Amino acid sequence: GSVEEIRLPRGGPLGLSIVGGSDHSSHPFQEPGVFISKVLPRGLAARSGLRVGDRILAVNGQDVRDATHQEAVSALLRPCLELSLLVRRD
Amino acid sequence: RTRRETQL
Ligand code: NA
Repeated sequence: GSVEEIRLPRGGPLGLSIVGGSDHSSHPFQEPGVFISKVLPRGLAARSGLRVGDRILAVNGQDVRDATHQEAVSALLRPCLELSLLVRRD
Repeated sequence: RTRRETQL
């Protein structure tokens, strides 16, 4: 498998899509956790190395393994210069 | 469950 920390520079859009949470279904993948369902090709996420499939373990150091969808969204939009995402791949 | 995708 693999684990990677991705640093995304940042207000405007991330160019990713998430599914999952402790409260919703990961319809594309009953796997628990928040998952990147989609990556805008040539978007911020895409370029920065993010990949469809990646499970989001943590946003700017906040454990979101067990996060709800809304909590993961909240954390992904908190204002910041550097958005740091720890993900698992494969 | 309910699927739910958020584009960001
Ligand atoms: Na805070």
